[PDB]
Amino acid sequence: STNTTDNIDYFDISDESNYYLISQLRPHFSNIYFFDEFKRYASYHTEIKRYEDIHKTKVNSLLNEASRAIGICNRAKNTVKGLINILENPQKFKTQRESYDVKLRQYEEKKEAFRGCLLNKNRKNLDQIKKINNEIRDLLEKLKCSQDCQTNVYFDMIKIYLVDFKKMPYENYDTFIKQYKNSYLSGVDMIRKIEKQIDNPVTINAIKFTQKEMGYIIDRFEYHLQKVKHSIDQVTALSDGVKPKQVTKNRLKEYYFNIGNYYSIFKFGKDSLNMLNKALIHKEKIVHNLLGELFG
Amino acid sequence: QVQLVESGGGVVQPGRSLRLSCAASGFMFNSYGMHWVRQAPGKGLEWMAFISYDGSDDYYGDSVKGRITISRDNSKNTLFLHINSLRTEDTAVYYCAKESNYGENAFDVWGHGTMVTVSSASTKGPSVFPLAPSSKSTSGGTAALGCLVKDYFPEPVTVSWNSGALTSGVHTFPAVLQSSGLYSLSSVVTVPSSSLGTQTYICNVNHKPSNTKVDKKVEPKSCDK
Amino acid sequence: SALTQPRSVSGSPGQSVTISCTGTSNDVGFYNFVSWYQHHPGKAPKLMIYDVTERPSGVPDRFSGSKSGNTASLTISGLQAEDEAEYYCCSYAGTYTFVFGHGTKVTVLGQPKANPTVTLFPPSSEELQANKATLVCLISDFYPGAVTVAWKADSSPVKAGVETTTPSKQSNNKYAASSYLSLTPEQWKSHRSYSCQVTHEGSTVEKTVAPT
Repeated sequence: STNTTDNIDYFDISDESNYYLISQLRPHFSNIYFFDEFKRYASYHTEIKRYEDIHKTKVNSLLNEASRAIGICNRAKNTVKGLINILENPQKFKTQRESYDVKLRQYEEKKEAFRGCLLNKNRKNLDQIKKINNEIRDLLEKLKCSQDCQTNVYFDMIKIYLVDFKKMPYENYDTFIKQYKNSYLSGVDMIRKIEKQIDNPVTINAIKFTQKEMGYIIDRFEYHLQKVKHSIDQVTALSDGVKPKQVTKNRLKEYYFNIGNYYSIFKFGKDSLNMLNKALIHKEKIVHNLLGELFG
Repeated sequence: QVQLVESGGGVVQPGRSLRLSCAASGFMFNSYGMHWVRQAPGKGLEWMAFISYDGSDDYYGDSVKGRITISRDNSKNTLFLHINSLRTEDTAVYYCAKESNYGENAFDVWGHGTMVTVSSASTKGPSVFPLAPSSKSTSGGTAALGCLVKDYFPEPVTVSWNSGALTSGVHTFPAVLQSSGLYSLSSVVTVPSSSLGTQTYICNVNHKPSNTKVDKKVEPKSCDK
Repeated sequence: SALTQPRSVSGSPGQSVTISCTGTSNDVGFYNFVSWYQHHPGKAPKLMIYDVTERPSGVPDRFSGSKSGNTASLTISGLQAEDEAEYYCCSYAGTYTFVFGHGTKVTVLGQPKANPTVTLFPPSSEELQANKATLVCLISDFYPGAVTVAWKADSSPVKAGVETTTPSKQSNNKYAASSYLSLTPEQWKSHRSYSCQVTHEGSTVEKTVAPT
């Protein structure tokens, strides 16, 4: 059966000064998805054809520099993965001699070292997000329009986005995390009360460590879900609200950045939610095998 | 109990399109990226394409970019591969592969593969040419002769020597598929060199798909050209 | 794009081997994402090492993975009969792309090594009368079963019209292979000589036939 964690992609970290969210999965930064989105915008305008060069050079290099940086933390990833496997598995934990409190402190120490690595290696890469943003603003300046900028491309991307929004199963995600968090908090309370009568500390501790990680992943799931829900709601409102045939060149610049930001967050969250949903499914099978070991 | 089953292979005509299938089971298919890998008959593994968990993103290798399309149907747990216009170099085994549980930078489960054979040839019986023993073919007390079975379709062909009388030193090679789309193979026997003038060696070529039975005597090279 | 692997490595049961995999500064050297796959005849390829050094569950400790610069390595300690298979390295190539290596055949030696015997046949008089010309170069009795065949026409290499079969086991557990060079009769007569070049276990042997 399932008793070991094989994937620890769920850990993430955010920047302290500019607050970029870093995922262990490509494209690691949601802003890359925005640069991907600007390719679709740029293919519809004669003036900004030069962005195909910018994306193929600056954007994709940043992507590959980001994946390389994440790879620099594979060692710190395996080090914290080894502690997870030890703390979650009673049979594996009994093979060593340190207390559960000692190894839990090492886990916290190695978890932050790995999370800190993901940020420390990407600091130079994160500095590129700003300069690519401004480079896209100046690129949108070369539009020949002034007060006559047609919004056909703007609302055409919105119509496509409403189709792509329906492909992600939001209702299924919401129903899952509600029943999951419900069951999770019950087992946490059940473990707290049967703990005093059963003299099996190792298995209970293995259950409590799994519940600790489950709590972390539940938080990441809930964070991205309502972020997904927000970008879906805002872009939907844009489809329902006013539909001007033309705007100024600066309103259109804000337009593309706004829907590009909302859509980049939606697919970044969609990437994370698919990963996190696999982590919660996995941790639940582990905690179930542990409960069967405890009661049985 | 994770299983990947490729499908859609076989004999396909050049210049036409082909769609391969990959039936997945034993894991949550809609949650993983998928890859198409192919292996040429004499070459190594070649990475072709990747598609994301929900099928919204597809990427390709430089050697196949613009020639193929990877796609999936997450409601039927199936991965698809579309080759636009088949070439001779598409003759290969195409492997379906699942993104690995430990991370997105490896693949932990592969299928057994399915064979794609590209040829425009009708059924055709082979031409049998003798590989005669000579000075360049003789070393010490051994001599090498054989028959060359060329330009047939489809596989297989059976080769015996003197109606099964010869066995020792006989090696019939696997068939090679040529640029023409026709198979070729050769069978070789090593016999004593002094016995070449007192013995007659014959291959018995049978290509039943064409109802073919050819006997070719293999005599030593007399004189010089 | 291609990662370069040794064609053949070998060792007796119980000792070590090392498969190198040389890449570029854009794949092996740029990421810590090199993979290693084991492949047996008619079996699905099997992942043995991911992320340069890590082993999936069920892969023995004997299989080891490292990397230095643009070259990754795979070390198999204490060889067994099961370890005889083809091994392929794999590395992330950037922008959601991967690149596999040429592939290395590991053979755990059950008999002494044997260099191949090379016999080259010119086109038969029968085939030349049919306005076709095929050169047959037969490679026999070599172990371990891995060979590289080259063709040169008047001392100049020629890759067009070349087909080669993969080594097939003989009855004496040694291997045999064959390579064909298909020509027009005009090409065959317009050259002074042709040559079949057979490299096995680091040594090369040559045979020439001439239309004269």
